[PDB]
Amino acid sequence: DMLTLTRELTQLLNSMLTAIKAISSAVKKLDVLSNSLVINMLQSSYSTCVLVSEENKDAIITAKEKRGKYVVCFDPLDGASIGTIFAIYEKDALQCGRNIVAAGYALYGSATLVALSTGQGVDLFMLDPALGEFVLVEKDVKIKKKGKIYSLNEGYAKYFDAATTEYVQKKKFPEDGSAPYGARYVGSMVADVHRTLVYGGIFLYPANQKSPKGKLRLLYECNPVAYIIEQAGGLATTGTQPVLDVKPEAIHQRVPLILGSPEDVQEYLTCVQKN
Amino acid sequence: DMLTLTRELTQLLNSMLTAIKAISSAVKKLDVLSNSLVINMLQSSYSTCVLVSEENKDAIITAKEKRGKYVVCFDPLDGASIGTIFAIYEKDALQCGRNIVAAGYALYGSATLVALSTGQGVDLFMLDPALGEFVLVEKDVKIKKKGKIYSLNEGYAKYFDAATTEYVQKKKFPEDGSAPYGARYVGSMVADVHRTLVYGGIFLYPANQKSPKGKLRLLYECNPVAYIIEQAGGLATTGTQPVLDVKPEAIHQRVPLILGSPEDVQEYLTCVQKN
Amino acid sequence: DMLTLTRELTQLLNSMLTAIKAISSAVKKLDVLSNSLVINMLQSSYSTCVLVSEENKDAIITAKEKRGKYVVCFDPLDGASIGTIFAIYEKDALQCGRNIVAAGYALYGSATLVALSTGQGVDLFMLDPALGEFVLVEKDVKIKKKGKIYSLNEGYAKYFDAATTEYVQKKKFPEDGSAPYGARYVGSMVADVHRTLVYGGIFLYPANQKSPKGKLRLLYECNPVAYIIEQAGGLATTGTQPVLDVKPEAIHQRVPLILGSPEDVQEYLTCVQKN
Amino acid sequence: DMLTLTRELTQLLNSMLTAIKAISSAVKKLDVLSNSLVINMLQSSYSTCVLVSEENKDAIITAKEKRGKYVVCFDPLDGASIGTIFAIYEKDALQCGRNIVAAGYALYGSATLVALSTGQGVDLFMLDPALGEFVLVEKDVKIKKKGKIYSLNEGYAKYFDAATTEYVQKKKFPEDGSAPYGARYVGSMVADVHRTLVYGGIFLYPANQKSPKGKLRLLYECNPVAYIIEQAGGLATTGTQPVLDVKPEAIHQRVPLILGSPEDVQEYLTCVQKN
Ligand SMILES: O=P(O)(O)OC[C@H]1O[C@](O)(COP(=O)(O)O)[C@@H](O)[C@@H]1O
Ligand SMILES: O=P(O)(O)OC[C@H]1O[C@](O)(COP(=O)(O)O)[C@@H](O)[C@@H]1O
Ligand SMILES: O=P(O)(O)OC[C@H]1O[C@](O)(COP(=O)(O)O)[C@@H](O)[C@@H]1O
Ligand SMILES: O=P(O)(O)OC[C@H]1O[C@](O)(COP(=O)(O)O)[C@@H](O)[C@@H]1O
Repeated sequence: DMLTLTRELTQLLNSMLTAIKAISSAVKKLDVLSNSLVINMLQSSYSTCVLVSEENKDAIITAKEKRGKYVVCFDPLDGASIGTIFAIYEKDALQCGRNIVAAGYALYGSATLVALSTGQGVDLFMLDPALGEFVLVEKDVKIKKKGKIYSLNEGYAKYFDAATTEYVQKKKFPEDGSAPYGARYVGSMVADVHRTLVYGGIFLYPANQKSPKGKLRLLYECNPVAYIIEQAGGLATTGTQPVLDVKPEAIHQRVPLILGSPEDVQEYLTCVQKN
Repeated sequence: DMLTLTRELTQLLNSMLTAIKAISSAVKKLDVLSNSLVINMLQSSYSTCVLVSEENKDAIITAKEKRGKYVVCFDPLDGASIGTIFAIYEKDALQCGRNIVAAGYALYGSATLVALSTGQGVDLFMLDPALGEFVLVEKDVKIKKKGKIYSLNEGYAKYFDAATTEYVQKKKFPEDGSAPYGARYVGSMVADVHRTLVYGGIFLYPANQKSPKGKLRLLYECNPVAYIIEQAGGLATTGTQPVLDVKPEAIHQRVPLILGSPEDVQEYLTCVQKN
Repeated sequence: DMLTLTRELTQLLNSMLTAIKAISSAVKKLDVLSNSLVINMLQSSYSTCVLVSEENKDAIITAKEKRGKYVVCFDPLDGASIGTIFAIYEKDALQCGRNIVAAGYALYGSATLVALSTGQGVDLFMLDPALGEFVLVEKDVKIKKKGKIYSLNEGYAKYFDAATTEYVQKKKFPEDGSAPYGARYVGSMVADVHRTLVYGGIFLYPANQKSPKGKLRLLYECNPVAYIIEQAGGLATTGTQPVLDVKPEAIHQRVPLILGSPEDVQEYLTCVQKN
Repeated sequence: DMLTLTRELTQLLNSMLTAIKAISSAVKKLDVLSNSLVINMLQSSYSTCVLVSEENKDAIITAKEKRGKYVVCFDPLDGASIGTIFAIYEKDALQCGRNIVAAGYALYGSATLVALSTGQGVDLFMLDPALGEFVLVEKDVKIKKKGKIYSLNEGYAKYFDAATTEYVQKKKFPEDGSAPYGARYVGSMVADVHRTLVYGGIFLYPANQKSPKGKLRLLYECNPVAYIIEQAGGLATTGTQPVLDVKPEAIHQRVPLILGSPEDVQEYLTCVQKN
């Protein structure tokens, strides 16, 4: 019942974590609050030059007094089961996801949880609010090759393209005498993606008739989780190419998102190719 | 930035709340732990004679030393977004839901939340862990007449009966030029029911081919939430009769559960009648 | 086991309280940290023009962008049993204590406690960290007419003046067949003063040979607690005049402090007069 | 900003710690509450046969169902700055302190702190309430050879024996041109002893005219802290022999307590010998 504790890009990550700490205890003026917490704590790290936020139309240039080498694209507050999303890399904020040096998300649940990766796999952390610090609870998290959960808003079935319609059909009526997958959809991305990571399976927000480029945002929603998910041995596709290979044409560009267990995503891609 | 605090069946409810407090900070040996916490704190209130638990095969008779007039059926730990469910009333534990004097649930999220009702509407509470007490955050909660969210596991589509198949079809393809409903399904009952209460709409765990009597348990899952939901102006049906009117034929009896906004549930019932 | 919560100078006090909240969870770079927390949260209230801090040589003038009518003298971190002290009123910071509109202290113990007064008695509050707000636990706190505790550093006995020597002698060897007083001295002012308020008795940091003007600071140590203590029905003297009547001749001026139950302080004054 | 955690007598200590956890968040029916928390958690460890409590007249024999090899003498709640004290070893509870296998105290401050020793020095712990576990913050704590603080209730000066009178005189008026010691006396033993450990110096509750055997209790006040203090390189005497060498003649026997920096206690003993 007794324990011991053991401990510029590093600088940046500690500040993002501190903002996540702050955001956590504060959990729509809340959107505003959490937004400025990130902006300001990020701008005190002396390691940023350009920030991209889901809450600001244009990129936020760090004054040279406090300027450093990294670029941070974030969604300060996404969605209980609310989240924060970020990736570290105005032209400097339009890099494809493959240039990501670091990224992660926090999920504000019964406990505040952080998935983090700097290119050598994914680590899961838990905010110890008493200590005011993040505790490692799992190293190098790896996703199942194949799961049994599919996760999308089926209320858009009327707007689905053929591939999505087909893939969902295969999940409910496997033509191979196997059990249908279970369905789960919280409707908060961080929460659905995090379940997908630890339990396995697939999460989709594809293009549909009413959102032809999907809903979720490339720079600070899709690219970050795609990075996390791939570092855990999964896949993240738009349906036509890996999310991390999209070349951003605007900082609030949307893309389709399909990610998860690699064999599930590969099954989806098969449905797309064969139309 | 300053506040003032203001304050036998009552006895029973404080003990259930205390167990919920304990359960909350402890959040599969966890199932065992939470179970005994309820049993023992309930048996110290000197107000129970018969307990029914999701974790115990048979009813748990209170010794006469500590015996009182009420009967408690509970699910100590259901399912982040885990919950606890209870209703207050061995033959003494097989009453139909209409004899309920009190019931509620807790949802262990970013905050621990309790929906409670003693027959005069529903009150929402928040556990103040610092104070170690529950704070009123909303009185007489009322559900929307009609919502725009439907919530069920569609991975069972292959096992759905005709009415369910039909109703889900109507939600995606409204034949009235209205928008399709949105879908949400966390897969934890307390979490799905609680969303249904505050946002409106409908939650279904109907009978299907593989679970012909549904999955959820009458005494300490379905009856409790049916009570909460009706006290908030909603409906809770098995498809053929109000949940609270089922006459229990066994303490772990299952029933179908459809509940929520009354006009949504009434639409469902229409689909059942007309088959 | 259930509760309800009920709710420009007001603005200023909420910000001081917020800084006390922040200081509380952060509890010598700590001195620096707590200092800036007060300064900055006070300067965001748009209600200050001049701040005086124990940590800054000179007064801190609020820019006109954020300027308001009140002056705040504070000790951000005094001294477990650490505290924060403040009074609300550069010439504008050299007012005698009688111009005080509001003052108080926080004591960071097992719980964070605030004694507060705006001229109509003293109220005691407890920081509810979960709620992030201060809860009233006692209104109009009144001190005993006479106590049985005396509190000073007797390790300075060799430096005491005659009156102090005499008074301490009378406490140990009452010449009236009454019990000697008990002694208590934590060595943190907020902690010793707070005990004096709730239990009664007397607290002394008189002049001595090595500190001829006493040790404690008039503007943000002595004046504040003198205000609190008098609003609770006590006295606060330098030995020659009420603390709140001293005319400040410098912002870090020291004065002797004797305060507490009025009959105890009056006994002390008798010892001074008769030398 | 990220951390990793690393982990029958052992059994007993974890349960004592758990009770300290419980006691901590509950911080005179409080005396009663904390008492039963210790008794019951100690009796669930299956490692005790005889308990001695400050709150129970007679020793508390563990039923054989749950009987083990160790004996625990404790003060569940002593005295903010409240504490809990215990030593591990009815005849089985009257052993001299030298048979102690383990002992410690908790101090319930701004943080809950535990000093612990099992014969190989003293370790300091901090309760991490979030983790619900105790974190090591300092290993093998060692006390100063000599301090500059003396700590006793001088309101008993009229009842002091000659040695105490003399020693206190030497502290205020050093006959060697050295500074007088500072005085500190919180009046809660755990708090005064803990300050003595980390800052150095001496703490006294000697015999006086009105308490000829001192006030503090041998089995669960004096023996425990004497053990802690000696394991940190200090001394603990009654004035005539080491506390840990007293042979208990009753389970609520009192003894004088003088402890702290060894050279300070040795100075005191000199004053006793030479009368
Ligand atoms: O209700 P829908 O259409 O299923 O969309 C839910 C999605 O929208 C989101 O709330 C994101 O919206 P934003 O892009 O505005 O931040 C995600 O968290 C979630 O996956
Ligand atoms: O995965 P499914 O089949 O959708 O079922 C999920 C349901 O099962 C539950 O976990 C209840 O299961 P239990 O009856 O064993 O407690 C509910 O919380 C939830 O609504
Ligand atoms: O050790 P001493 O001389 O008794 O002084 C203790 C006093 O000094 C203080 O720590 C204040 O010191 P500062 O004036 O530097 O803030 C008080 O809290 C306390 O009453
Ligand atoms: O007021 P006094 O006479 O100085 O005594 C204070 C002492 O009494 C105590 O409160 C202990 O009393 P108990 O023996 O009844 O537990 C100690 O914590 C403290 O050191």
